[PDB]
Parts: sequence; C-alpha cells; structure tokens
Amino acid sequence: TEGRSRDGGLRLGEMERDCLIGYGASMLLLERLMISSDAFEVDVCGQCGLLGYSGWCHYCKSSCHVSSLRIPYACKLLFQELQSMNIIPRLKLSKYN
Amino acid sequence: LPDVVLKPPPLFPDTDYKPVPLKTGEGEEYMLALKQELRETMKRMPYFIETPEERQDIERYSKRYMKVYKEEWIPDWRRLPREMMP
Amino acid sequence: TQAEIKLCSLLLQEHFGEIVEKIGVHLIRTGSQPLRVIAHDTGTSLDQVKKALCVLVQHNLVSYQVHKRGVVEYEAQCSRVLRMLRYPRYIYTTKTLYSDTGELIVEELLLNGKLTMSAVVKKVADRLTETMEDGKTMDYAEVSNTFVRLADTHFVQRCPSVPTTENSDPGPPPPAPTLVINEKDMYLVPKLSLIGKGKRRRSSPIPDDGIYWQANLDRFHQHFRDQAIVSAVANRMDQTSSEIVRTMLRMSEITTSSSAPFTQPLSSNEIFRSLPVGYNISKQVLDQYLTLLADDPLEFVGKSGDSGGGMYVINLHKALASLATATLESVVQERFGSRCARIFRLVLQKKHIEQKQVEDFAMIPAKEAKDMLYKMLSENFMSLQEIPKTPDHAPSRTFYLYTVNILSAARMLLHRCYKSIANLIERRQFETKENKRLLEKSQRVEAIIASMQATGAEEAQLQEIEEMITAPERQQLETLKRNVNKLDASEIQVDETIFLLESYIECTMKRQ
Amino acid sequence: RSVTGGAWYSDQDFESEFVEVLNQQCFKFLQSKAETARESKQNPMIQRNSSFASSHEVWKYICELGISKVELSMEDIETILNTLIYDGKVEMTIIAAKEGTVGSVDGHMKLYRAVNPIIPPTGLVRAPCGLCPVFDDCHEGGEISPSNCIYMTEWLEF
Amino acid sequence: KEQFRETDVAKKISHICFGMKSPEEMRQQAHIQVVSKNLYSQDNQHAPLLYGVLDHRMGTSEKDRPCETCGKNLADCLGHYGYIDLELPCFHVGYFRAVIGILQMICKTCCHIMLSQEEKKQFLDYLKRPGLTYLQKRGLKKKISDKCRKKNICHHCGAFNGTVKKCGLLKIIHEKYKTNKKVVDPIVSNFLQSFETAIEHNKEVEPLLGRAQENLNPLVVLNLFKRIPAEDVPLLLMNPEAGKPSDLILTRLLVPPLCIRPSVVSDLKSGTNEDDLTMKLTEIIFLNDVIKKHRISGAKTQMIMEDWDFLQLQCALYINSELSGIPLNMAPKKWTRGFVQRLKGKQGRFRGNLSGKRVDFSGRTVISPDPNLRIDEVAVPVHVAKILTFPEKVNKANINFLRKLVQNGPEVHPGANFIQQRHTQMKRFLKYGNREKMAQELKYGDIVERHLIDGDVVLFNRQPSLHKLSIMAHLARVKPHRTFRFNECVCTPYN
Amino acid sequence: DLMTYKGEVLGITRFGLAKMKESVLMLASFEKTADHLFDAAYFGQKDSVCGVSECIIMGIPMNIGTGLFKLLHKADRDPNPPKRPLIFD
Ligand code: SF4
Ligand SMILES: [Zn+2]
Ligand SMILES: [Zn+2]
Ligand SMILES: [Zn+2]
Repeated sequence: TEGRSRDGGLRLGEMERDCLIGYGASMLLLERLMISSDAFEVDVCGQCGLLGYSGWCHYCKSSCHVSSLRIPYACKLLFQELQSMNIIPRLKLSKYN
Repeated sequence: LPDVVLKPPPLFPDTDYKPVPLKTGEGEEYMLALKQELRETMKRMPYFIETPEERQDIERYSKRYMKVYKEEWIPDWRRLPREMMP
Repeated sequence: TQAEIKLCSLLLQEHFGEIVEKIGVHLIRTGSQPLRVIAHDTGTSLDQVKKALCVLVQHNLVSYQVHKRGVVEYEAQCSRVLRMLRYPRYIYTTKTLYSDTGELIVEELLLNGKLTMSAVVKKVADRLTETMEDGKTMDYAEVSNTFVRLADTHFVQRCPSVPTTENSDPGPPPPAPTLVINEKDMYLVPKLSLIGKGKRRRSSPIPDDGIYWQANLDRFHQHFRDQAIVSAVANRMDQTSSEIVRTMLRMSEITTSSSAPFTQPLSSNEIFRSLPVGYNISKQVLDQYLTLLADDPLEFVGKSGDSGGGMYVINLHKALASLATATLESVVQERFGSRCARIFRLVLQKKHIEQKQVEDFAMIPAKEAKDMLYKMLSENFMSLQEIPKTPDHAPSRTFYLYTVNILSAARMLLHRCYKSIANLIERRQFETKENKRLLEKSQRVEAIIASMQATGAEEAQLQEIEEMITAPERQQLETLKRNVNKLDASEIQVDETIFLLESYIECTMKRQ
Repeated sequence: RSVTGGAWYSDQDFESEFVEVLNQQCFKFLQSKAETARESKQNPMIQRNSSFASSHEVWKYICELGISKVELSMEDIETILNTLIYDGKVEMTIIAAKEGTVGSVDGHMKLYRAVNPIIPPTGLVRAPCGLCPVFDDCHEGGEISPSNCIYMTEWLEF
Repeated sequence: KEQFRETDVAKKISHICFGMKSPEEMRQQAHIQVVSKNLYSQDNQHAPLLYGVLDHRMGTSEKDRPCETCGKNLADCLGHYGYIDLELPCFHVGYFRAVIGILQMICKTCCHIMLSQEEKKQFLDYLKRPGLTYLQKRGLKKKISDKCRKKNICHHCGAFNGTVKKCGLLKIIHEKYKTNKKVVDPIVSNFLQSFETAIEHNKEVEPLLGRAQENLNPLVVLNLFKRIPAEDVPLLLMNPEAGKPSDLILTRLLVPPLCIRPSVVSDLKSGTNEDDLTMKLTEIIFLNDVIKKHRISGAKTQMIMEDWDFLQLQCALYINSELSGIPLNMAPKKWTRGFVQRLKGKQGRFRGNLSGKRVDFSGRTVISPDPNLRIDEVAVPVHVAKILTFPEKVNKANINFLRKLVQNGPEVHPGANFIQQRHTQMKRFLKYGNREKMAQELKYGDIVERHLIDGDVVLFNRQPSLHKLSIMAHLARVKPHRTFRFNECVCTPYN
Repeated sequence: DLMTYKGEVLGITRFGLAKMKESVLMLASFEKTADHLFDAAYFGQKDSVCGVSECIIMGIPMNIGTGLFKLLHKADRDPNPPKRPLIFD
C-alpha cells in the first residue's frame, strides 16, 4: 500500500530506477522490482502464446505446451488489460540457454 | 424496458424456414456419380503426390514384396523452367 | 478472400495432396514470389517445392513470369482453382451436347491439365474399349473427328506454345522459355495420319510433340450463361421465345467475344432462315415474337436498328443483371419469407424509400416490416443513404432511405456460397474421417470376395461375409453414403449460383 | 381516410387475413386468365392481350365475389395488385387508351397478368449453410463447427 | 507403467508478438457468456448472478468466495475472460484511424488495393528485404497510402472511388457520387435520378439531394473487410498471422476477469464499490438488450440508429474514456476510468506500476548527524532492525550463529522471526513453540529471517534523486536511538 | 552522437525518440501509450527483450551492467568422455 497508516511500503520511483540503471546493479534492480515487490508465477502456452491457469490452456484445450514463468504481477495485469483492449500479446517462450 | 435473461441464447437457434430440397433428376444423379468417380480416381493419379514416408524401422526380405510401385509422369522440361529439374 | 482461400485449400487437399496444397495456399496468399523464398516460407524440402510447382503448373493453376535479373516468379490463379470445382458440370454439359467420345476427351483433358491430341485420343480409345465388348475395337478416326469438332466449336484450345529457340535469340538459354500465346493456331488441330486400336487392359517419334491442349473454360461459361438465359425466357414467356433466343445466341457466339455490352445485331430474315424447320413458325409470327420481346420490361433484347427488316440485338449484361436480381430475391424469400421478399422487391424497385412508404406500399402492419428491414440491414442486404440536414450527421435531424446495392449484395452472396461449400466439404471430410474405421472394415470384407473371384473360387466363402458383426453396421454405412451423396449434390447445385454471381461480378466491371 | 378509417383498418386493427385473402383471390383469377390465354393459342399478341387483366375488371370481379362487407375501391384493388407485383408474381403494363370502360387515368390504362418466376430456387437455399442465422460465427475449430452442426445433421437425417 | 513428462523448464521469453483476435478466437478464449445486466441476486445474500456480470467463473475478487472455474483462492487465481456478443457491430475507437486508412487504401467495390501490378511487385520486393524495422514499415505505409490516394479509378473492376473522410464521430463518409463541374457521369446521373419515388413521397428530399454521399456503417465496413483478398493484406503493412482486416470491426467484447475489476463489499451500507469498467459493461449489455427489444417490437430507423450510435459511443468510452468529438447532448455527465486512462498517466500501469512500484522490507525515517561513524557506515534503529529481516540460508559456516539467533528469538534484538524448512515451505513463527527445539532441529538448506545485524549491506536513499550518488549501499550498525545516522561528510551527495 | 547517428538531428521528445528507438514497450511507456499500442497491434510488430525498459517490465536481468556477459563454472570434468564401444554394431 501507499500510506503508513495503512502499512504502506516505500516507492522506488523512476528516479530510483534510473539511479540503479546508471549503477548497473542488474540483479539488485531485478530483486527490487520483480522478486520482492510483485513476484508471481504464471502459466503460458507455447503454442498460442496466451496465459493459462493451473498448467492448462483453455484456448487450445491442451496442456503439453504450457510452462511456468516468472513475471511481475503488474506486467500480467498489463497483458490482461491489453487482451481486453484486443491488443493480444503473443508470448513466444524459449529455453534460457 | 427490456426484460433480463438468466440463461444465454441457444448456441443454434431454431428457424421456421427450412432449406429447399435438392433438385432431382438423372442429370444431377449422373453429375454426383461422376464427381464421386473423380474423387476416387484422382487420388491414385500420379499428380496426387502423397506425404513421403520416412523413419523406417528396419529392412526386411519382404521389402521387395511390399514395395509400392507406381508409374511417374515425366514433366515437359522444355516448357518448365530449369529450376524444377531433380 | 479468406473463404476463397479456405475453399481452394480444401479442394487442393482433396484433389492433389498436402505438400502441394500448402504451396498452393501459400501462393494464393502471398502472390508472386521466387521459388527460394517460397520454399523458405513453407519450410519443406526444395524437391517437394519443385514437385508441387510442377504439378500445379501442369494443370494451368499457376504461372511463371520473368522479371529483372532473370528471376522467375510463380503466381497462382485463384480463379482457376475455383473453376476447378466446375468439372462435373463441364463433363455433364459436354456429354449432353456431344457423345461419350467428347465426354471422355474433356474428362482426360481436365484430369491431366495439358496433353497432346494423340495421347488423349489413345486414352479415350483405351477407355472405350472397356465400355464396349464383343471384340469390337476403337479406331482413332471418329475420336479425331470429335476432337476437331470440339476444337472448331471452341470447347478445347491449344496451350501457349514455346517459341522456337533457334529463331528467337539463339544462344544462352534463358531461365524460363517465356511461353507466348498465338491466336492463329489456337484452334488448328495437327494432321496426324497414324491410327491404331485401343487395348482392353490385358496386361500381357511423336508427330504432334509440343502441341498441348486444354479445356476452354470461357466457352463453357458462355454456354452456361446462354442456357440460363434460355431457361429464364422459357419460364417467363414461352418455349418459342426460348428457342428463338437460343438460335440468336448460337448465331452470335461465333461473331462475338465473351465480354461485350451488346452482341452483333441480327436480322429477322437470317434468324428465320437459321431457325430449325421443326417449328411451324412464319415470318410474321417471328416478327411478332421479336417486337413483343423488345417491349419486355426486363430488356432481354433490343431493336438497335431498323435496316434489313427486323433488326434486333440481345442485352447480355441486362440478362445477367436480371438473373442476379432473381437469385437475390429468391434467396431473400427462402431465408426470410414471402413478406420479406415483397419488402425487398419493393425497396429494389423504388430506388429510395422510407419505412412509412414501405408500409403504405406493401400493406404490412407495423412492428414486422421494420423488423424485417433491420434484419436485412444486419445481414447486409441493403444500405442506408442517411441524407443529413446538417454536416453534424446527428440522427435526430437526418433522413434514412433504404437502398439495395446489387453489386455489394452479389459479392456478399458469393462469399456466403463459397463459405457454404467450404463448410459442406469440411463436414464431408469429418464424416469420412470419423467413419473411416467402418469404411476400412467394409473395404476388407469386400476385398475378401474381390480376391480369388475366379481362380480357386469356392462357394464356402459367400455365407461368411455377412456372418461378421458388419451386418448391423450396414445401416450406418448406408446413412453415411446417403449423407455424402446429399452433401455432394448440394455442393454441385450451389455451383450454379456461384457461377451466376461470378459472371455478374465479372461483367459489371471494366478492368480499366 | 389517411388519418382514420380505411378499407383495411377495422377498429384500429389491420386485417392481415383480409389482405391475404384479397391477394390469393386476385392471384388465382390472374392465373386462371393466363391459363385460358395460353390454352387459346390463337396468336401471340391475342394471347398476351387476353392474359392481361384490367384494374377495373379485377375490381368488378372482387366486387362480384364479395368477400367482405366494406366497399373496395378501384384504387384499393390497384394497391393490392401493386403488392402482388412487389411479391414477384404478376406484371403490370401501361398502355395508351384515350377512353373506355375504365376511364381512371387520363389516356393511360394499367393491365396486369400473372407471370411465372424468372428462375427456380437457387442452389444456395438448398443447403443449410445458406439459410443459417448464425452463419457469421461459423469457424473450423470451435463451438459452432460444421463437423458437429445441428442444422446439417437434421437436414441429412431428413 | 509411467510416462515421462518434464516437471518445469527454465523458459525465458524471447519476444512479444502483438496482434488481434477475431470473434471466433474471442469465443474460443472466453469460458462463459455474460448476458445478464444485473450484478447480484434478489436474495438478501446478494450473491452474483449466473451467466452475468461479476460472475465467479471469470475469476474472483473476494477473499471468501473462491473462483468457480479453478478451485483456488484469490491469491492463486489468475482470472478468466468472457465474451459478450453485440447485436450490431461497432467501430473500434483504437483502430478507427486504421479502418479509415484501410478504406482509403482498398476499393469500396471489389475490396482490392488501389495499386497496379508494377507497384504491387515493387512494394513486395521492397518489403521482402530482411531486417524490416518499424520506422521503415510506417514509411512504406505512408508511401503506399499516398500513391493509392493519388489514384481515383480502380484498375481491377473499373468502379469509381472518391475521397473517404471522417464525419461527426465514429462515422465514415465516402464521396462516391461527388459533384462534377464538367460533364457529369452516367453513374452519378442515375444515382441522382433514382430518387424519384423519394421526392414524390417526401419533397424535402429534393432540396437535400446534394451532399448525399455513401455512409460506411460498421455492417458494410465489415462486409468489405471480410472479402479482402489475402494477397493484398501484406500490402497493408499488417501481419497476416497477427490479425485480419475483419478484426478491426468488433462484434464481441472481452470482459476481463474480476482481478482487474476489484469489488469491495461495503457492509456498512446497502451498496458496494465497483470500478467503472463494470458499469460500462452493464450499460453496454443494457443497450444491447434495448436494441434487441426495439428490433423485436419494430421501432423507427431513426431511433434504431440513435441507439446504435449511443452503443458505439459507450464502447468507445469503455475503451478510451477521453474523446473530443463527443456531442454535447451525448456527453457523459460524470468522469469514468477507461483502459487508456488506466494505462497512461502518472499513476498508470507503465509509470505507476511498472517503472516505479512499491516494495517491502523498506522503511522511512528522519536523519540526524553522527560523526563517530565511518563514511561507509549507517546507523539503523533497533525498532526498524527487528522489523526488517534478511533470509539467511543455513550452511556449514553460520550454523551456530543461526542456532544462537533462533534461541534468542524475536524479542531479543539479535535473532530471527521466521524459519522456513527445506522439505516443506510452511513458515514457523519463533514467538510460539519451543525455540530451543527449533534451533536444535535446524537442518542445512533451511531459511531463517534473521534480524538486521552489524555488517549487513543496506541501501540508503533520499526520495528526491538527481544523480546516482543520491542512493548508496552502506554497512548497517544497530543503535538504541530512532533515527538514521551517517557520517556528515556524505551529506553533499544526498544534498 | 546519439542524436546524429542516423544522419539527421533528432530531438529527445516523443517525435524524435520514436524514430531512433524501436521497442514498442518503451515507446508506449514513455508517451502516447494507447496510440503506440494500437499502432503496434495493427502493424503486428514483434518487440524483443533487448531493451532495458522491456527487460525491467518483464522482470528479467537487463543486458546492460552485470548482465552483458555470462559466467561459467570451473568444475572438474572431461569434455567428450570416452564412448562405450558398440559390439553388435
Ligand atoms: S452450424 Fe453448420 S450449417 Fe450452420 S452455418 Fe455453421 S457450418 Fe453451416
Ligand atoms: Zn494454447
Ligand atoms: Zn479463476
Ligand atoms: Zn475496385
């Protein structure tokens, strides 16, 4: 949350993000903005590139190409809002190697 | 004001108009028979290229007996450009 | 043209295969593209790409053109891929107008794409030697006679011939021969004196080399248009007018092309002397028929001159427009009923009309005419002019006038017919795929008998065929057979409406 | 008559059955007249003139029939015939005649004749796909698919 | 016996391919159909209706009522979409300019692109080059649009194609029958004379006969887009795999899950707090029902088109709640939050929830001078140290230190607060249970939320940041006071 | 140099930044969010994860800083170990 009365946390604003980028602490910036703030694990289908649930893709009615992925909850909300706006982001996953 | 609907409309709503029956006649029957004969005879035609099977399990003596044999038409390379020769 | 692409994909997958239908759909979607990029986009082997291109250009489906740097680009013919479905109708009309010899000639031409006259006559003879029996052999004389008759009647046409390389730029061979078309020898058959007898499939140098023939689909389209106009006038006035217009069209075919607003006018004297003697009709009766057809509010024929007695002309574009309007009103009647058809014809006769005027002229109570109008608007059978009083285009200060746009209506109906045939083909394929197991079972239990029919054929193998569990499945087999038959009949009959709409849309354009 | 009353309106209620009966009777009369003209086969022009039916003639015929009690006018019968034309079953022609038994329009006379349709029902209407109301939502893979269609299923079962 | 299937793969996103969905794909993605305009039931429990808005089958927004599609709570529910069919199509305000461009590019009769064969081949050859960038795509689109607008007649069918522009709001006008100062054309003459019956039955049509250009309503626009050849789709600079021209005109609306539409059950009154998207969707459903009722009852075209335009405007607001061409009488009374408004702005998803977002394990306190500490050291109060914890993994080095911290517990400053076992992820609170036993049963690999002790690296920052030196990582030292102290020599950076 | 590396002096505003950069996510996050998003949806332009802004948005280590290179483990191993000989083949 925002306020202290409602038990709110501090905000790493755009200026803080810029300072971290200038420093180059990539892992620090990641742990701050992704791990410790809005960390979440979603399920994405490798066939259609849509978001699934419980390792199941309702679009293709299959669960072989569905895989877990770490993603910020804010980014997931943005993807959902775009899909509602009809701007469908098709995520093409691949191995980390 | 319009009333509220509890369940969604049917996936296939009924219609009071039905399609007009097909025209009957020896001509239509012969056309149907000819189209069926074409469907049956064009798949075996050399022009009907099938998916080349691959990943054979093993080689056997019955390979020569079960070998599919079919004549292959020779395209006209004079009319066809040179980029299509094997 | 997603419906057209889907229909072409289904037709190619059902007629030639998958590795070829993929290339065909890729071509239809992307236009002209080099072979290397076509293969890179498809993702298959270069040999398979070459085979697909060759088997597609053999049937005159795709063409190759030269561009800068000597590159070759392959472009597919969606129009030809669509006309491919009209083969059964072509065979039927050629069998009706000619004999089984011409029927088999047209069949072989349509099934092989491009072949030589000698080859096609040999194939027809070999196939007719099986039709006939009792040692009677088939000679090539009558087959060549039928072939030259079809040629001079313009049902078969020679393909573009490759120019002589020795005379045209003798030297390095170009990547493509650049086949050209010549109208001089377009319908001139070669003089082949060699003859022979067809074989009965016992299973126990070319003079006309380079001269390939094909089926002239333009002639079949013109003949279908003529038959449609004849049937229309027959249902309208009488069979006498139908015979008269058939004779006029037969006389005009040779002197006119396949695209012209008006045909060459004919005179009463020539029409009379050309009309068959089978009808006891006189010159005054013919003149009366012509002058009463000229006064027809549908404008099938026209005077367009008074010299040489009774000079009259035929209005092909007007006839096609009338046929398209008839098709549209008939489909509206069958889809929404006689009242909606009445409203549609009213709003079509009246170029612009409002709801109150439609009601006053149709005598249809309120709450129904407006509903039918809104249904037609949602289904895209008409458009609103929406003449505004102010440039603000506010609904409360503008008049909405309904108007039926025949061109857009025909295009939408043609797209609907394409998608309907696509859905029917998909349903047939789905039924065949889901019942393939029973189909294979039937094929096996029938091959059990088809084998050893004569050699070592014992009677103890006839009472065990029906003993299997296939007997109760014969009902399902017959149901599938009749369903497939009805689906094929529907697909064939929708082809007539598709042809009508395509001819209308082709004749209503200028191509400037 | 425009603001109130009318031969069709009865107590602020449109007589759909009445107009349908009028249309059916007029079409039957015109069809019988055209059949008699075709059977006469004396001459094409005479056959056409006999198949032609005048507005006053059909009005007197409807009056002699007397289906309803309300008086039907020549303009009412003309509107009924225009509705029949819009229905695609009859054809009207305006000929030049100075004066006669009609004397309605100055110098012009409308003659009606029942005519057969241009072409029979087309092929699109013979398939369930052409008469489907949810045809817009058709798709290969989905809820509405031709493989599991009910329209085509019933059409093949019938 | 057992099939081999991979449990988890280290999948990394490569790139995002944006696109569009057709109505069929929208139906396939959606799970249920929302047709009821109401939200809750008539009973006093006020439960959400079935097949309606706020249904739990499209996610969950309450901690007590779980999702119906997936048997999970709100914290684990990702949400599901729904599809709502519209009686009449409507222009997509986001893609309205794209629709105008496509209409100006393609013909209004044959749906073909206004380009000759040579120009088509040139554009295909220029586009087939690898490494095509967004700027090059936009430049090619501009050039093709200019070259298509230069022409006036079609080379495929021969029909005339006038200018296409925007009139009013969400209405497209095509000047097909334009006024010709020179000899008029037979087409325009026939179009003008075809109003005989119109003028006879309404004299007001003759004075307004002019300016009667074609009105490309959503129906006609979709009918034209559905018949565009696929060969010309690449020429429109639109990826064919991403979407189709028929997708710009929407016939189904995608109602998002309840995670995006949070609902607060205010038991203090007879009402609840709902977002603006829910109200907009309810109004859209109500307008669809009203249009269906008018179609069934046979209403007048004028009011039918009025309702259609009102539905178009409501959809355009639901998409982007800030437009300019809104009529005065059709202007909304209050202000609503659209998707565009939620995305853009200072408190938006890009600037308010992605670039800058709030985190935990952080505090804010007043500073005080203390020269007795090094420049690289910062003082942290015991109160904030007992709250800010660090997860330390139990290893063969600090095993005894972690044991001592656990024995101390959350009360004494040097200690921990929670322990997460290696086998099970169930946290254990040290304030309850035998801390001695918890320390004696510390296995390697467990996590201990130890208190902030000396030697730990800690970030120290001032909210107004000008340069990178406004935030620095120091070493934390615990002190009994309640302020952040640091060497005053480092005040110049923080200012 | 960053302003004049394309041959034309491009400003740092929304009009001069879109011509230089290509990340759809970055262009949408900076300014003209909905406009740029709809334009990208229409063009079907696929956006990579090479930029720092989209890296931060997706929650992956940015390529700049410590993430430009990769680390390897100096484990005791033997590349291309001896293969067991096939007796039957
Ligand atoms: S449900 Fe079947 S019959 Fe109806 S439109 Fe779809 S494919 Fe055609
Ligand atoms: Zn999927
Ligand atoms: Zn859920
Ligand atoms: Zn055009």
